[PDB]
Amino acid sequence: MREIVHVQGGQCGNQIGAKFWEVISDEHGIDPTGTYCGDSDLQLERINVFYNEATGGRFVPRAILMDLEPGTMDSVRAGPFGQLFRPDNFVFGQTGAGNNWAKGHYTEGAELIDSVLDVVRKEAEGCDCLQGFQITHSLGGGTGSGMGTLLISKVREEYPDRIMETFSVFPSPKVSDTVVEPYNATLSVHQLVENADEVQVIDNEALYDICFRTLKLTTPTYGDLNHLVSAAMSGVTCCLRFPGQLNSDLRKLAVNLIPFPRLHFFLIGFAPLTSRGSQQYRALSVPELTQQMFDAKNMMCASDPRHGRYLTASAMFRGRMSTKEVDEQMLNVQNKNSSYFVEWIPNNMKSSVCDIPPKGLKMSVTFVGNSTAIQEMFKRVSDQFTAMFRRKAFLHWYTGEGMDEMEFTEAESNMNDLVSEYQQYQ
Amino acid sequence: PPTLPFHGESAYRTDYVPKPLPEVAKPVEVKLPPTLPFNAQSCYRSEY
Ligand SMILES: Nc1nc2c(ncn2[C@@H]2O[C@H](COP(=O)(O)OP(=O)(O)O)[C@@H](O)[C@H]2O)c(=O)[nH]1
Repeated sequence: MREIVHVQGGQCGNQIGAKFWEVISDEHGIDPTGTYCGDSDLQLERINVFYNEATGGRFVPRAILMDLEPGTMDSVRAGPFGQLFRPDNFVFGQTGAGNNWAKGHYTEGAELIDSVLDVVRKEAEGCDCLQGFQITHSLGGGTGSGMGTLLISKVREEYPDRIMETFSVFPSPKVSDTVVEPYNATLSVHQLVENADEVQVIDNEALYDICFRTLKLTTPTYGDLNHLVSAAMSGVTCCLRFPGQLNSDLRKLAVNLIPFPRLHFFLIGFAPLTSRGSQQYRALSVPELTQQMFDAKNMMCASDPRHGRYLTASAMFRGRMSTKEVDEQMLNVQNKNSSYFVEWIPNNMKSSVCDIPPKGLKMSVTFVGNSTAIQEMFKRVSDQFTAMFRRKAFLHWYTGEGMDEMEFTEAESNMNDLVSEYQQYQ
Repeated sequence: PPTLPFHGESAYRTDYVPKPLPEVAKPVEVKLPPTLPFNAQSCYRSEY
């Protein structure tokens, strides 16, 4: 009865959500030809959230593939699980957005946005009531930051009631690429503060941090760290997709995690995770998932939760478990670690229980929390932005294609006051 | 007098020959974990 429409923009966005449709497929028994194998009532009764029928029995994903190049959307199509998406929902664009935010937002992305908005209006409005939109993009390039936020602006005015959950990938600046990361990041943040209900902040360095000091991988590749993101994307909408003892919804997360509308930037994480020679050494109980869901490194953003306070927090447990432990462990972290938890909200925790655990595992859990330590991400991009800005850095591309100087100062204002608003509640 | 016959072959004429094409045939064959069979065996039949 409720549908999530996934729109993926950018090279980062298309590759992450290709893993997302791969993990949703085997959570739902979908073969990469559309056929469904394996017999279970629960794996199809709520598949309308992510798949539609095709009068051939083919379950087709709600994917609105987008990038301003015939590049990674060719590799997504040619790879495994690439025949699922409609060839119609593959809007190409041939001019190219070269890591420039104004390219996707103003001067090349404005002539293809009228087609991807037509596609998403054909595919999302043609039902009784859609639950919301799920947008996957990186705010580091030109396509995800530029075209992604342009569609975000147009969707929030056409549907100013639905939930837009955005798994944004902020530029992690300690080790990174492209020299225009602070320009593309800050020029998108001052839009995501208004017209975006939820923004889950993801940094690549934290994905390497899990891949090095939790999974003990040899060579963490882009596919492995896109798999960890798709774990969190599937885990948040678990109750929307399967029955449970304590069901939830994306609006239940929104109303229990947003004290004020501007503060909606969440730290995400997901860990019943373990190394290769330790799953047969490590147990599995609610306290053990709890202690690896607050700790330091399970966060997929490079922001230490100890360097701040939790305004509010939520926990999406999955699988067969006792309802006493899922309540008592959130109490136990609340009263033991009280410094990293605000007081003007008492009892800052939501728990919610799915009954169907993910494939292979016995129980999993995903964190989404509104920690005020997210100020150190906007500060770590602002101090790079003002460094370039004082001597008028790589800018004649941005100004030459139709941006005045006031847009950049307005970018600094709405992101400096975001840090200041997080200061008042820390 | 003889003619010193022109031995010579440019960069563009020497230093590449057609390589063999790379041998690529490997998909990601993933064995699906079977759906774990479900008894959160419900209330009516469970106690009465
Ligand atoms: N997680 C992830 N990040 C990516 C991937 N490809 C590129 N990135 C990151 O995205 C940034 C470049 O932006 P990108 O989305 O590729 O450019 P765009 O296509 O113009 O939007 C770089 O800092 C990369 O680290 C990917 O497949 N997965």
